[PDB]
Amino acid sequence: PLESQYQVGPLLGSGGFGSVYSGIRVSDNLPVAIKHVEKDRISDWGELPNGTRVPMEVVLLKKVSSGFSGVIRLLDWFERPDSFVLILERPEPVQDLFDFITERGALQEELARSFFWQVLEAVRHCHNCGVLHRDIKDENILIDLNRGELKLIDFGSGALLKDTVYTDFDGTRVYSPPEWIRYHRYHGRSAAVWSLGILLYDMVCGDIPFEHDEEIIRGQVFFRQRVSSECQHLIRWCLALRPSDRPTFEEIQNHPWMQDVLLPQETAEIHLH
Ligand SMILES: c1cncc(-c2nc3ccccc3[nH]2)c1
Repeated sequence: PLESQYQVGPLLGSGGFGSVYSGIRVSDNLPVAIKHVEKDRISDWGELPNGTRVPMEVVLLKKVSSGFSGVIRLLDWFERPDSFVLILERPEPVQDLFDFITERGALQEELARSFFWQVLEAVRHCHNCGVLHRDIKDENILIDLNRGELKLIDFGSGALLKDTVYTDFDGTRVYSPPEWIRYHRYHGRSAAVWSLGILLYDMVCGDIPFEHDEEIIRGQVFFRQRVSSECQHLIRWCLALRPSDRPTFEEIQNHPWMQDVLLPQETAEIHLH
């Protein structure tokens, strides 16, 4: 069983998402993360291609868990009487982007460009797989420090991607768009672009741009750090008040600020090693 298959290490974190432990798969010593989610705390349920009742998080992880290393892979899952247990891949050494920015401050634009580009490729992979993450933020991005590769984590607030309006949201409010704050309605892709604008500002400024609902609604972007005109333009574009005024993923990646991105290995060599 699960208890014999894995060696439980220390607690990595806990919160709204449940409890995550560091672990090692006993068969090949593979580093893993073991996430426990209480059944009474799971509101969104779904079903696998076969039809088993599992948390939506398990459905979304299976839809995205393949070759591409930009999303944390689900290796296995187990059902207990009062909880679900998820076995996830674990990079080592690792640091989440929130801890990284907290320690190092505002990122050099070359580093933010490499990181932001990788988040964009990871989000495009999710959307291509029919998955909307809904909680893109620094805390949900892991940095594989040796490879300079970023990985999206925590699909616990996610949903299947659709072209119609969403009227439910349980992600992070300070990353949520003005249409959600004002109308409790949003479309998946343009809400994801707004959160990406919040994240890019966070990378280049060292903190998020808005704290209160009133600021999100006003959408006036003030730069507290020295940021290039091209980067400021891209941020202000992702943070357009009208969802239809926001760039598509293609327009973000074709933006002049996004040109000449470093490869992840070059990024680790210059900025992380
Ligand atoms: C919050 C919510 N859901 C999952 C996590 C999570 N997954 C991980 C995978 C590897 C290492 C650390 C990890 N932390 C954190």
